[PDB]
Amino acid sequence: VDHYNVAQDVVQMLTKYRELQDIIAVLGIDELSEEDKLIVDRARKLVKFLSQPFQVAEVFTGMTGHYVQLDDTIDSFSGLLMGTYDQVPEMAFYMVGGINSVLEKAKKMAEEAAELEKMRRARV
Amino acid sequence: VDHYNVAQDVVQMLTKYRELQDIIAVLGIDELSEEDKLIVDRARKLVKFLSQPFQVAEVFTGMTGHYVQLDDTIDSFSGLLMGTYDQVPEMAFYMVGGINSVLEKAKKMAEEAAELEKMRRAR
Amino acid sequence: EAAERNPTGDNARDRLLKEVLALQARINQR
Amino acid sequence: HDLPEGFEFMEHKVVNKDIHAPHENLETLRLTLTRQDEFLLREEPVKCVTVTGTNGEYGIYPGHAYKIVQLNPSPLTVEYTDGTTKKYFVSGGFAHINNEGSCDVNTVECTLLDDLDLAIAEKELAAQQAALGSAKDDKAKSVVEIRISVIEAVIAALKHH
Amino acid sequence: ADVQTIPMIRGARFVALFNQKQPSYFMNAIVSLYACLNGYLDDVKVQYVKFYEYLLVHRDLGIMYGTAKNKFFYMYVQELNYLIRFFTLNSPILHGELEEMLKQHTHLFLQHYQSKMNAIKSEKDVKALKNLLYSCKRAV
Amino acid sequence: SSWRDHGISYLKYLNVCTETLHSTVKESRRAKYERWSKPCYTAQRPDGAGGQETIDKVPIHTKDY
Amino acid sequence: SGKLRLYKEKLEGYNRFYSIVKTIKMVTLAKYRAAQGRIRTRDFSLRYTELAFSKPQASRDAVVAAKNALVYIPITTNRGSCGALNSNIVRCIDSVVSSKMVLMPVGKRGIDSFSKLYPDEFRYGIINDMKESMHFGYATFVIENAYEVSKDADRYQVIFNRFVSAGVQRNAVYNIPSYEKWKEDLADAASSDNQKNRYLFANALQNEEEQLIRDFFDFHAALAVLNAVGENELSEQAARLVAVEGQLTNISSL
Ligand SMILES: O=c1ccn([C@@H]2O[C@H](COP(=O)(O)OP(=O)(O)OP(=O)(O)O)[C@@H](O)[C@H]2O)c(=O)[nH]1
Repeated sequence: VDHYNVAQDVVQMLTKYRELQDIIAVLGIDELSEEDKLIVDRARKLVKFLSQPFQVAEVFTGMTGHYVQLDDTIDSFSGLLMGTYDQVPEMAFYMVGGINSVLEKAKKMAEEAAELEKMRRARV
Repeated sequence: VDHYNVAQDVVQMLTKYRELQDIIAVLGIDELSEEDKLIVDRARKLVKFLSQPFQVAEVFTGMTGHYVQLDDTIDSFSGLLMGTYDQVPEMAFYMVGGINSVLEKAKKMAEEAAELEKMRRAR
Repeated sequence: EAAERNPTGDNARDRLLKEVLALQARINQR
Repeated sequence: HDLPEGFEFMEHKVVNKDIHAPHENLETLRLTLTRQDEFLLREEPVKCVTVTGTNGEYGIYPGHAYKIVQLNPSPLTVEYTDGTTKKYFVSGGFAHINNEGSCDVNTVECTLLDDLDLAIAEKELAAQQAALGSAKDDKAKSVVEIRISVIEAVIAALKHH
Repeated sequence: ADVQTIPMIRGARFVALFNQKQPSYFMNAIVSLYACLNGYLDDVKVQYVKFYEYLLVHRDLGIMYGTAKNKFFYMYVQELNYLIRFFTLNSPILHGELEEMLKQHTHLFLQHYQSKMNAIKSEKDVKALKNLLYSCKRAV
Repeated sequence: SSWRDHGISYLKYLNVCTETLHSTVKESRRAKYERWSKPCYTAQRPDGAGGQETIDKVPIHTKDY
Repeated sequence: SGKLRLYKEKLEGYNRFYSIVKTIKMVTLAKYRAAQGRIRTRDFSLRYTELAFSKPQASRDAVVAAKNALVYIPITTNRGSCGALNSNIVRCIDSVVSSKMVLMPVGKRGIDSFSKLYPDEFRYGIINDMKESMHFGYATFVIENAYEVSKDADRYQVIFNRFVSAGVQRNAVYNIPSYEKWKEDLADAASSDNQKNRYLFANALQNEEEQLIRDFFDFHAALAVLNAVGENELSEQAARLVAVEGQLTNISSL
C-alpha cells in the first residue's frame, strides 16, 4: 500500500508541474502563486532524483553506478513528498542512488560552499 | 432600418470584445480604460442575452422555453447597446426570453441576495 | 505521573540530515 | 541574512568638526536646499542664507554655530559672494546649520518666488476667509486658518518685492 | 476558471465524492450526494470527505454514541434503496428522517473525529492519517 | 498655532501648507507642482468575501483633517 | 486541415502576445525615462537623517529582546511582472518572523502575498495609484497608519529596493526606533564620549524644545519612507523592463 500511495503522489506532483511549466516558460517562474512555487521546487527535486547512474554506463557517466533497493526507493520518495528535505539543495538529488547518497552529496556541496565563503570572507 | 443597425452594432461590439479579451488575459481587466470596460461589461451581457431556453429542451435545461417576438428582440438589444440596462446584473440575461423576463429574473436575484444578507446579518 | 510508576538505519538518515543542516547554517553565519 | 541599511548607498555624509580643534576662517557657506528628496542646490558655496524659523528670522553666514531650526511657511533668501540674490518660498521643514560651514535646508516644498502669483494668492485669501466663516467646527476653522497664514505670508512676501 | 461562495464550497466536495474504485450501491451514492447538496459537508474539509462518506455508509455514529431516534431510516437497511427509488428523497415519508440522520451524523463526525484529526502533529500520527484517507478513497 | 490643541499632527500641518502653496503658483506652473500634492493613496484590507474594506483610521483629504 | 490550423491558431495567439508585451515595454520605458531623473537629484536629502537613525546594530540583539510590537512596512509593487523583488522581500520578512511581528505592507502584491502567508499578523495594507509622483503626503499616510497599528512599537522597519544601477536592485532597510528609545540614545550620544559623530547633533537637539524634537523625528521618518518608495518605484520600472524583455524572447522562441 505504501508503494502504491507514494507512486500516485509522485505522479500527481509531476502532472501538476507540467501544467505549471507552460506558464513558467512564457511569463516566468516568479509570476506564480507562492503555493505553486513549493510544488515546483519539490517537482524539480523529484525529476532530478529520478535520475540514476547505471553500472553499465560508468564510461558515459564517469561515476560509479548504484543499485537501489525498492524499500529505499519508497522511503526516500515518501520523505521527499512530506517536505523534510526542502532545505537540501536541488542538485544534491542529481545522479545519485538512495536518500543516503543525496545527503552525502549535499554534505560535500555544503563543505565546498563553506570553503568558498571562507575564501571570500578572508579576502576582506 | 432599426433591425439592420442593431444587428451590425451587436456584431461590431462582439468583434471588439474578442480583441479586448486578448488584452484582458495579458494585462488584466484593471488595465482597460473606462471606455473598454464599458464595452466589456455590455458585451458580456450581449453574449449571455443571446442564449435562450427552447420549449423542446426542457428536459435538458429543466426550465420552460420562451418565444421571443421579433420586435421585442430588437428593442431589448437596442436598449442594451446604449446602456439602458447598465445597472442590471449580468446573470439576469442568462437563459431568458425578452427584456421583461430579464427584469423578473433580476428581481428574483435581488430577493434571494437580500435573503442571504439577512441570514448573514442574523449570524 | 502514574505512567512513570510502571513504565537504527533511520537514525543514520537523521544524523546526516542534521549535519547537512548544521553546515548550511554555519556557512550563513560567516 | 543581514540586509544593508539604506544610508550605505549614500556617499555624501555629514562632516562634523571635533570640538577640540583649531578654528578656520571661512568665507563660503555650503548650502544644500532640498525639496521632497530632490536637491535644488547642492553643496553650493554662497555668501549668506536667510531663513524664517518659528522664533524669528536667522541670517546664516559661514561659521555659524550648530543649530536646528524649525521653519515656517515663509520666504528664504540666498545671497552669493558675487552679489546675486535668489529667493525661494518654503511651506515648512527643517534647517540644520553645522559649525563646519554647511547648511542643509530640507523643505517639504521649495518654489522660487517668481512662480507664485499674487492675483491667485489674493483671491484665495478671500475664499478661505469666507470658508472660515462657514467652517463647521473648531478643527475645520484651525485648518482654514493654516491656509490663510500661508496665503498671507505669500501675499506679504510678494508685496515686499 | 475566472471567495468561499456556496457553489464553490460544494463543487469541490462533489468532485472529491466522484473518486471511486468500485461501483457504489444506489442508496449509498444518492444519500451522499444529497448530503453534499444540502450543505451538510460545508464544515467538513475537502480532504476528509471520503472518510466522512465511509463512516456514513459502513458505520452509524448515532447508534455508536446512542443518539439515534430514527425509526426505520438507517444506512444499514439495504432494503431502503427501492423505497427511495419509488418515493424520492424529498418526500414527506423519507425526508424527515433523512435530515435527522444527516444532522446527527454531521454533528457526531465533526465533534469526535475532525477535532482530533486537526490536532495531529506527530509524524507517526500524520502518516497514519494519510494512509487512512487514501484507503477511504478506494473503499467508498 | 491653534491646530496642536485639536490633535492635528505636524505632518498634517505640512500637507495643508504645501497644498496652499501649490494653490498660489501660477496656472502655467501649477501642473508640475500640483502633481506632488494630489492624494492618491488608500488603506485597504481584503474582505472575507474577497473585497476591499477601506480602513478609516487616517484621513486622506486635507478637507477632512 | 484542422490539425495544421491548430498550430496556426496557436502561433496566431503568440503573435498578439508579442505585440501586447511589446506595448508594455513602450509604457515602462517612458516611465523609466522620466523616472531616471531622480538618479541625478538623489543622495542628498538624507544627510542628517543618517545621524538621526544610522546605527549599524547587530541583527540578533535587536529582535531577541522585543517586549513590544515590531512593525514592518515592506514595500511591494501593485502590478506583477516586476521580477524577484517581491519574492526577495518576502524571504527577507520570513527570515525575521517573531511573536511581536506586525505587518503593514505596501502594494497589492504585498497585501495578497502577506494576507495569505501571514493572515493574523497582517493588519492592513496601503495602496497608492501610480498616477501622481511619490510625494510627502503619501509617506505621511504610511507613518500615521503605522503608528495607529502599533503605537507602543519597539521599532518601525521599512524594507525596500535600492536601484544601484540599471541591472542592480538590492534590498535596503530603514529601521526607525520609536520616540522613547530614540531620545534615550540621543541622550547618551550627547553626554557620553560614545557616539562621537552624533555628540554635536544630539546636544543641538536637546537645547531645543520637545515638540520640535517630536516634529524632527516625524519629519525625518517621513523622508526615509519617501526615499524608500521613490527608490522602490525606480527599481520596479527598471526590473519590469528587464523582465518584459525576457518574456518577449521566450515568446519569440515559442
Ligand atoms: O521658556 C523658554 C525658554 C527657551 N525656549 C526655547 O529654547 C531654545 C533655546 O535656544 P538657544 O539658547 O540655543 O539660542 P537662542 O536663544 O539664540 O535661540 P533663537 O531665539 O535664536 O532660536 C529656543 O528655541 C527658545 O525659543 C522656549 O521656547 N521657551
